[PDB]
Amino acid sequence: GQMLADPFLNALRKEHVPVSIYLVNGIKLQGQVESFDQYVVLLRNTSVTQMVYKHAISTIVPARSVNL
Amino acid sequence: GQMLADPFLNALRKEHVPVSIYLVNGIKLQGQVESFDQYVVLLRNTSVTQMVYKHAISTIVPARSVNL
Amino acid sequence: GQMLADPFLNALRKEHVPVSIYLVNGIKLQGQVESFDQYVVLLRNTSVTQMVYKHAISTIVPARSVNL
Amino acid sequence: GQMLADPFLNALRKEHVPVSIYLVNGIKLQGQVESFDQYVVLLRNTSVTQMVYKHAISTIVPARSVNL
Amino acid sequence: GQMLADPFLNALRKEHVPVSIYLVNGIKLQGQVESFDQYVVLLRNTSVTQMVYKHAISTIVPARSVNL
Amino acid sequence: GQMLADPFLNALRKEHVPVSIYLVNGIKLQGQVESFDQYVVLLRNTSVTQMVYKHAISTIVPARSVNL
Repeated sequence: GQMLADPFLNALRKEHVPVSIYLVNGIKLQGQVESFDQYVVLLRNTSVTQMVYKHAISTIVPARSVNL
Repeated sequence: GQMLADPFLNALRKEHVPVSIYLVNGIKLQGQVESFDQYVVLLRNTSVTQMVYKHAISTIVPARSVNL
Repeated sequence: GQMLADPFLNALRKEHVPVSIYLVNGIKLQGQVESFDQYVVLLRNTSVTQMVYKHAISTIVPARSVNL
Repeated sequence: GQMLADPFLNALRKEHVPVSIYLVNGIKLQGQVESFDQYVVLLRNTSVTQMVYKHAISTIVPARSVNL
Repeated sequence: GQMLADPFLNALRKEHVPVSIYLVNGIKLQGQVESFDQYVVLLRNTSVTQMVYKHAISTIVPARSVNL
Repeated sequence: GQMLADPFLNALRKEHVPVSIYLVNGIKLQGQVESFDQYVVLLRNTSVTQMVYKHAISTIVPARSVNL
């Protein structure tokens, strides 16, 4: 397929679906997808919005499926 | 050879073959290949469809060979 | 979205917000974002300014959110 | 040198030389090189043909040298 | 910012400042920056000059800050 | 600097200098640099010539410095 990663993150962002982001070092982050660009995902939890590099993400697991 | 990765994922997707996706952090994911694009594989199990970055995949092991 | 990583690092740099930079090897660095370019972030603490490769950064966690 | 990786994998493929493929997570795969493209190696053992991403391969060790 | 990584390594090289280079596998190298190019840093210690791939470097920590 | 990685590997290859190649998974390989291309280094020891992906190499340590 073509051009699927952005619709997936946009659906999560617009529907406010909580996610778990598993990083290549074994860190698991949880929060809301606030925004993203070519390189990063901005992930907000109750404390702060942090900047996650896509190159370090292995998988993004939503709390429920988003229908693209 | 040339242009083999997409036929392999497409065969898995169309034939509904279960896979194991081994990630660079040692996580093993199991499910169905729902879709893919240049950067990601959408992997569905009984809970959710998650977005897996190809850069984090080491190997994809089908439950049976697909014949391309 | 588009062109978000540079506004985020610039806000941190200009507002002097302390950060934690988590690296893919499990090192956590703390300090101030002094500068950055296409490839690196220069991170200053009380000892020195060190050069961090973006490819090795998983997430940058500010002490407080920056509003872009 | 120039253009050596494809002759090496092609020699292994055509001569049916068993290989060990060491991945960046510490997995060692064994089998035959069935095919490859810009991004992947298809590796067959007695069970299945699996798709290995080149980005995850550290070294490919043949059972004997191939003479290119 | 723009074009900062080369001035940083050049300052270290010209001023003979000792560095610690932390690699993604957890190796820490120490020595002098002898030279660098698009892909590598040549790092000299009392034994030898070794070739370090930038893709494997997480952070370069000078013994003192260099002023660019 | 510019265009240093190839002169370094070529000097090792032509002078038959033994090397240690440290990989991102912690494997250390030893042998002779037989050849290289844009993506790989062919490393020969007494058993076989193996194909090492540059993306997986952290540092190459010669038994003695090569003078470029």
